[PDB]
Amino acid sequence: PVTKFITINLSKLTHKVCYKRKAPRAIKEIRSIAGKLMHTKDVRLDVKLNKFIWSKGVRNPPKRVRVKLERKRNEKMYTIVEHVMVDSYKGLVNEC
Amino acid sequence: SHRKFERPRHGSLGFLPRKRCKRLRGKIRSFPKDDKEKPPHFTAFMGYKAGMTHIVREVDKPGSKLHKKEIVEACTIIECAPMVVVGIVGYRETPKGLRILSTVWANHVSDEFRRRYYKNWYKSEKKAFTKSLNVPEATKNCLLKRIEKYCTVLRAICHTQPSKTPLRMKKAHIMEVQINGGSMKEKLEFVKEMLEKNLPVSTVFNPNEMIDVISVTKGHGTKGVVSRYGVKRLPRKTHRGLRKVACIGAWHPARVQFQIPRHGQKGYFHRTERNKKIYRIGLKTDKNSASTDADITEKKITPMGGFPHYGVVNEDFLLLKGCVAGTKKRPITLRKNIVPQVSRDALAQVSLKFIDTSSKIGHGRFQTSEEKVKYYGPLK
RNA sequence: UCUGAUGGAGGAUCGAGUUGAUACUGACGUGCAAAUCGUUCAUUUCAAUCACGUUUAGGGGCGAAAGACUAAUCGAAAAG
RNA sequence: UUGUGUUGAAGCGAAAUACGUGAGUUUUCGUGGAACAUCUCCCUAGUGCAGAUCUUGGUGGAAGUAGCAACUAUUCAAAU
RNA sequence: AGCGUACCAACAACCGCAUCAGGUCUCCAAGGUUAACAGCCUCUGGUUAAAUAGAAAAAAGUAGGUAAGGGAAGUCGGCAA
RNA sequence: CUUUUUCGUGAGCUGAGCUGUGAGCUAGGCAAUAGUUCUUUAACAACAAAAAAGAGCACAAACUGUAGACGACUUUUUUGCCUCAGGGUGCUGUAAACAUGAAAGUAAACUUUACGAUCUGUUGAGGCUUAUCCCUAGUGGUAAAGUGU
Repeated sequence: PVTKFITINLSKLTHKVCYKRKAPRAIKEIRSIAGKLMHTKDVRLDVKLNKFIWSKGVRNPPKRVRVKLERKRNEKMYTIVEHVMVDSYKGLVNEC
Repeated sequence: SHRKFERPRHGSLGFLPRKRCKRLRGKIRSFPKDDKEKPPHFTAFMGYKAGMTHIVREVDKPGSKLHKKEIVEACTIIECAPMVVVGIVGYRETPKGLRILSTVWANHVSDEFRRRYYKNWYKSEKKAFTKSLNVPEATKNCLLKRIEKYCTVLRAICHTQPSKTPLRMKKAHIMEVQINGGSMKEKLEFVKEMLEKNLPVSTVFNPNEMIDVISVTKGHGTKGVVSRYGVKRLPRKTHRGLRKVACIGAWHPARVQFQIPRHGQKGYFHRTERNKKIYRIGLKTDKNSASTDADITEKKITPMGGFPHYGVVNEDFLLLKGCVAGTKKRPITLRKNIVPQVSRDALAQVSLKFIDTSSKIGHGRFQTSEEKVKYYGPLK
């Protein structure tokens, strides 16, 4: 049951995919990354985070996102991913 | 009937089958013929393809359109950290080929060497080479004496040290380098006195020397016949596509010949190129590895920003004229020429005038980061 | 006779739609389809296009004529 | 004419120290659950299948293969 | 007075053997750019569905792009662009 | 089998004695029997049981991308690796904002105020840079431990 503030570089994740798949591929990559990081199969992305990822249309999601992963007790462990509104992405690293 | 217009076939049949190589490591098919008169000496070495640059040299070819003028030539950098000699293997001739008599190991072998024997070293007990190395010296001397008496071809097992390179690989590449020179009495002592110490490139090779390069070409997956064999594209009107061979054989024989180009694997092929000239053997110690007497600047071989897709060359290297098969980080085996060459190019003494170390990413304008910052001046 | 306007004729022109079908001899050709799809092309005030109704029936009809069409059937339909 | 069947007929599956040269005949075991044979002699015919791009029905290898391709595009969370 | 009055009108309700990219008559007709009921984008209304999805992404196919220098030498033919 | 013995080799003992083994010497008596043959059950190798003595890896997983249609191949799994960040190296071309800043000109008051494509300064700035670029024991992490032998 832990909270982590981490940044995902979506550019290198959606670098290969086509125009029509960039935003959904970014969403899938965030889900996979959060699952691997927190060792949980049940990963829920916040609706606000989905809105932010899609805010620029399907063609280009943001290059980087700051997300907050949180483990919650109720197979039983699951993780919730929230967007963190930041002014700049420079100099900030993974926190626990 | 006969062809209306003859033209030579596509591709060489001598490199068949164009299948994937067994191993990533270049394998010497044959070593140069033994010369009894010369003193015992090593014959091959191993390095890694770091990348390439270009150099300027003054030509000394009389009666040529170039002669006194200075020429830019492409050169490949092969990082060659010293190899470690760890074993001796003796061969004897039989009507069935060469037969190993025995192999004798050194008293200590590196963990880097032992890693090569493991597929999962991290979970292993690392018990390889643990209790076969403390054998009494009497049996060692007996085995060497039998090798002296019966064997006629001697090779030294030696391995690379990838920890001295930017490679992710940790297990060492090991291979046997045949010793060519005097009698077995001299060969055995020559290898025994070096049975554990490092083997630098300068011992094996000299500057301005022609060598052969053995390596696995760059892989490309499966490729069509147009790319793989260079057949001509069919006209645009062709119904089921144009990137193919039209006729793949006459009616008879009622088979497809093996000489017909077909789709299949391209690249990742074993190749042995001859006559690559060593332009410079740069040393780890010195800071002027990439400097010439006509440049007098303080710079090393690694271009600013590092060798793309490789890293920084912090060890010994040799500047090879021309290109060599394989990608970056590919292990290249350098072999001494099968027969010594007395040609003008082989005997030429190149005078390097300038070695370029500008950035190989993008189009670099500066040779050093200091030069870049001096040019731009202060920034934010 | 010449000049400038006005005027708005024509089986006049370009061109969407409509009606077709030149070429790629493209795709497909065990098709979406027993004739389609894409691009290209022809046609648009008239010998124009469409709908419904109505007439003409088989050695007969109908034909700006191709042995065309007459219910996927035509150098003689289909059913018994 | 003279026989066999609920103490199991016809049929069917596997067979047999079986007979025949052979079409076949006869037996055993199992299954089956209601009829069957007559070679004593004869009468009668819609009476004998490997094929006919045979007819009807059933079933294969192909093969977990070809393929499930027009119409730009989906994503997050919740309910059932 | 009597009869019709629901619904589809194709996108799966019609005809094509079908929930078939085909065919099938009529009326209403917004804003911007513009000559324009063209093309492209948008508001009202409608939809986010198509006999499937995910991943990988090589050959080959198909529908396109771009190519130094030359410019039809290609080819039956400048077919296609 | 018993007696007399002669000569060679193994265990143990200290080039050397003894025991056993092999061959022989002198002397003695002691056995074979299945009805006429049905292969003369006779070799070699192996195995099973019971007694006596001595005697680790690989796959998978995650990572990599020098590889690749899928397999396969190259790697790493705690001085490593992944991640983000910092730096390098480059690519583009000077960001948003502000400025009694400029600006062809315009209009509106009793000299200033409004509009203004565009330009200038802060600004070789800002953005991007491995996903198959380079460096960093910089941050955070490095997971369940399944399968075969």
